[PDB]
Amino acid sequence: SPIRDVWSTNLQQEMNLIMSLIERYPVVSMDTEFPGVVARPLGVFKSSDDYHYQTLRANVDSLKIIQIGLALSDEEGNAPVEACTWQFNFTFNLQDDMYAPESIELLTKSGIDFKKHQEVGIEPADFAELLIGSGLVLQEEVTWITFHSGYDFAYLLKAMTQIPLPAEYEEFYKILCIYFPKNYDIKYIMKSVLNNSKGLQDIADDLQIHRIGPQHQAGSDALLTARIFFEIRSRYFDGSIDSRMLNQLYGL
Ligand SMILES: [Mg+2]
Ligand SMILES: [Mn+2]
Repeated sequence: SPIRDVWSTNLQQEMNLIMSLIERYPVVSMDTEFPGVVARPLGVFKSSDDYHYQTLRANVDSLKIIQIGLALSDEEGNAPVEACTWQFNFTFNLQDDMYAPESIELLTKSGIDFKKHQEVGIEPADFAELLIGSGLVLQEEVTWITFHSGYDFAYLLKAMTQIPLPAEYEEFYKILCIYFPKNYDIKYIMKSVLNNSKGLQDIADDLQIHRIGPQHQAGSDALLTARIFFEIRSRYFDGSIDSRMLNQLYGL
């Protein structure tokens, strides 16, 4: 299987395998899945970036993460033969937890098993602790890759710090750059730079990238993200991503 699914029962084993690989495959692609958006930040804000930060901060703080996908690559885009992508399935309770009914239905139709998440779902606290020690974060050897990544990284900071997210955005970014000193936001590149508005799969399609796995699942999406990035890096940047785009976050 190209996607290695991770639950509370094999978390430890799976992280070990990733720690064994991270030095040879130091480009980490990520996607997340949460229970949608359930509320908007009231009032008027310092800017539009500040409206966005508070929308994100409000949502991350209160809504539990459901899946995180991590796809490893080396500096020229090769996946480990061991796994194209990992999919960490976190703990989640349908009657007890908060969420948009629509997101849940979408996820269910997407292949999710909310029964198994309630049972053997992973605790974000445990995963985050392993992540901090993994060599994936806090290391500039490792590049992180994501699509629209305030949310992806907020959910991470959330679990690693174990405290509520920063009040002002400029702090959120200071911390971000601590744990992920070297990262590319694909949305920022496709949009802010190449003036392409299209979303992940649309971009995936115009490039004819074969999707491995179901849509709307973190593992398969993180993989798609990886492949998109490398296709983009060769097609339009001739092999080298302009590093003026390093650490640039779309909409912040
Ligand atoms: Mg997604
Ligand atoms: Mn995403």
